[PDB]
Amino acid sequence: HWGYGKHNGPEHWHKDFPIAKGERQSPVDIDTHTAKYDPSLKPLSVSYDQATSLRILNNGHAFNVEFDDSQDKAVLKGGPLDGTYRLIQFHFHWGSLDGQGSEHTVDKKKYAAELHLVHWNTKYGDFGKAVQQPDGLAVLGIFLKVGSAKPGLQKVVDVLDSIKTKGKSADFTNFDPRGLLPESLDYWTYPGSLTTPPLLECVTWIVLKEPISVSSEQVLKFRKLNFNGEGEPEELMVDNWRPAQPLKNRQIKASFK
Ligand SMILES: NS(=O)(=O)c1cc2ccccc2s1
Ligand SMILES: NS(=O)(=O)c1cc2ccccc2s1
Ligand SMILES: [Zn+2]
Repeated sequence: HWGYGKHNGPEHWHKDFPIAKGERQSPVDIDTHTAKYDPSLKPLSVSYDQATSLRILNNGHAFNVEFDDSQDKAVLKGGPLDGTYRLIQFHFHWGSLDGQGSEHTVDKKKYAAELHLVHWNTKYGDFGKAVQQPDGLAVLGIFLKVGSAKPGLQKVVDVLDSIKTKGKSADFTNFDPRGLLPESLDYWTYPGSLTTPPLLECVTWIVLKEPISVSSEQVLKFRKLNFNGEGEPEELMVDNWRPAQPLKNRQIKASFK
């Protein structure tokens, strides 16, 4: 299977997932000078008032906080999007060190981690059908920098010792993902892909300009998770990010001047 090790990391993924070398791969470097302000972009609409978290899962590559997406209860709209996208899960990517971990970069700067809120276009009925479409998904990306704690993150960090290893899950109800957002919803957007296999080219990326602040202690607890299963040689879950991919003349658009 693919992963983030020496032998099965991002430079290997093309051998089983040839779209790895495609025309709309993610993540990318965001060259802030080349991204054009688009005054036709709308404010993003994040409506998470009724979000229903269910469970947290260590899938062997990250942890996913899963949501009940059987009704329109946590949706993203507006911004560059046509239509309504339902939140299905969020997860992060992070580094072994604070100097690396994010997947998108900004003028080649790497943040310590990046949060992805994954949503699917309700016109396609469910997530598995949406990932077959070029406008199937909208992923809201938020950078994390190390500084002051994010109080809304702490319930996620507190549960991680219960899902240390691959395949472990834990009930995770009543979690409010609004506590993970920054103040501003200014963003960049471009067309791209899932950043892990199967690397499908189905995502409208919406990357917020303003990072959130998490504490050193918060991110250290992410780095105590394991890629391995219980009873297996410990391999710390660190450096589960794909590096920036060729932009291939796509345009990155800014919502702000
Ligand atoms: N990264 S991958 O192309 O999916 C992959 C599968 C795989 C299996 C055994 C050893 C290395 C790799 S690399
Ligand atoms: N990292 S991501 O592009 O947000 C992502 C979401 C996602 C969902 C199902 C399977 C693979 C991936 S990879
Ligand atoms: Zn991701």
